Amino acid sequence: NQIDLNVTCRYAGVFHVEKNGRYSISRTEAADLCQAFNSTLPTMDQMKLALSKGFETCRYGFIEGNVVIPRIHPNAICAANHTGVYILVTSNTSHYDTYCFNASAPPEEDCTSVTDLPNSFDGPVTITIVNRDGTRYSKKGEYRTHQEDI
Ligand SMILES: Cn1ccnc1CCN1CCc2cccc(N)c2C1
Repeated sequence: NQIDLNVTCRYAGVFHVEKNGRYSISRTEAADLCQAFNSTLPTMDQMKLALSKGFETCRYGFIEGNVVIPRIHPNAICAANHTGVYILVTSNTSHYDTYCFNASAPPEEDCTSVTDLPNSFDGPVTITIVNRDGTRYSKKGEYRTHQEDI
């Protein structure tokens, strides 16, 4: 009963989280997941400022209202060579990664590890935060509030 959460650097408070390294988060689970990090789904404006500080990924994830990929450098296999906050327009499917925004993070690039999941609640799951440098933090808990997500 284990979940890996792979997390990025923060840029103006915004970071990317993937569950188990595969697209597998619903829109309801995304809000709950960010809440566990004392964070919210980013607005478009928050994501655009993050972009401007150096944030980019090659993964679709939820923000408030849309599913996006932030892109700085054109890559043909990431958002069809687009730059900017690329908005997913047409998809059949409902499960992506998520972005999260933490107001209490540093204003620009913060590439320190994440060492806590501060607002997780009591539960049976071993949740492991996995940083890109491999640093891990585990705790037993739960973050999902919606039954359809478990
Ligand atoms: C190529 N691929 C497939 C699924 N995700 C990716 C790229 C994103 N990576 C995937 C692996 C990983 C491991 C630990 C921390 C972070 N942030 C990441 C982010």
